[PDB]
Amino acid sequence: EKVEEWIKARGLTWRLLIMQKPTRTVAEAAALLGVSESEIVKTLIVLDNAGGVYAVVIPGDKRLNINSMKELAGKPVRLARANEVVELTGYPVGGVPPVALPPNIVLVVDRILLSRKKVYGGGGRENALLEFSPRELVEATGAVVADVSE
Repeated sequence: EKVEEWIKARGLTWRLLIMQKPTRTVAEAAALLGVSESEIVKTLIVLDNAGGVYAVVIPGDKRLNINSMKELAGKPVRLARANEVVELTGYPVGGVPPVALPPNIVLVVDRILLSRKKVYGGGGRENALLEFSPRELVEATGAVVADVSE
């Protein structure tokens, strides 16, 4: 609901696609949509050691470059554990969206995604994928573009 309401409020053309059964891996999501893993993006929650929380969107075929986030944050960082992801965002582990998150969370988008017109991220539920444009996401949120994947 929150993700759909967010899209409508910004007047964007993004859509929620529904998987009959939730996917368990990035490979499965890419295959079912007929795209590549790099087009299935994950919203990773990252925590610094002073209460800071970040949502970092990266290609599905990469992993977070921790050192890069430490440099961006300017403080020691780590990945939020699964229970922390749910607690701090209000969304399920496999459905964390890149928008409509609590306002304290800082959004970071990996620049390798910017040339892609369409990607599929967390839709707010384990079985929903958000079809969106990385550039539109950045423009709408003021997100920080960085090199945070490896």
